[PDB]
Amino acid sequence: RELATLLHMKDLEIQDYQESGATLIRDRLKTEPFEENSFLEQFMIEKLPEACSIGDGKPFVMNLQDLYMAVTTQ
Amino acid sequence: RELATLLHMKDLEIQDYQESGATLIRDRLKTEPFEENSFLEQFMIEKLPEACSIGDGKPFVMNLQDLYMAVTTQ
Amino acid sequence: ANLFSDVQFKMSHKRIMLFTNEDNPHGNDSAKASRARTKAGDLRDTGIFLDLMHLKKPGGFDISLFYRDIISVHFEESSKLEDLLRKVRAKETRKRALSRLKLKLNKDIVISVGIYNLVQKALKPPPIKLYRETNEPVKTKT
Repeated sequence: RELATLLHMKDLEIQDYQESGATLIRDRLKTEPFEENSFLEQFMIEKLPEACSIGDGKPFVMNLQDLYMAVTTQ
Repeated sequence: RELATLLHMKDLEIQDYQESGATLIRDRLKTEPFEENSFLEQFMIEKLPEACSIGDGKPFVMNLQDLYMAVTTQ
Repeated sequence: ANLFSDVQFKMSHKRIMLFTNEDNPHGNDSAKASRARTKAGDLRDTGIFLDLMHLKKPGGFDISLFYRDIISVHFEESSKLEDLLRKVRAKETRKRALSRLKLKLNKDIVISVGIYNLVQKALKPPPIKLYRETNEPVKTKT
């Protein structure tokens, strides 16, 4: 949620440029405006299967231990 | 992760706007360039005491039951 | 860019070949690199293409580092430079109409046909007669 509100702050900033001049130079830096629902949808379709795969418990011990210890502390 | 990288790409777009686009804004929407390390340290220092709160299970059953369902299916 | 601008004959295609492997031209002065994108984008819009073949480097063999926005996955050597050693002696002529003739179905219906050539049996280029010491042209006068 917080990263999303940040991306909407950024969308506000970018639209501020877009309302008055500010043409893009690098023709490959375009970003579509951020709206959660559609990306949650594409997350569901394209990458939710690979993501939510339980596997052998490796990704959990790999990446989440920081948050694990943090949540245990809190 | 993906939302952080979207944050970085929108950082790249805003940079394309200021450093080479030769344009400015109203200065009321300027957002800090995104880095996930700080973002995480601040989330876990400030928001985390309430971000991981178990509570009555009320917020759980409201906020994510959709994702719950989806990952059960997957 | 100035070099292309200088010469007077009209140019059909305009290509620039870099030869470098410092895949980041400078990670030290960002202003130089910003001006680099600007000028390169200009050249892309003045009618000039640009191209690098990643020759060879210990590590540092990537194109997304500052060049994904310049040229038109990756490795330490370019296949694109190997063919530039294929060392051929062909010769070519462009879309050269041998003769345009008006195909007429009858005495009234006429259509415009370009008789073109697709095989020609190239001969050796015709030799030129030169003076014995002075190597000058001799301007035959039969």
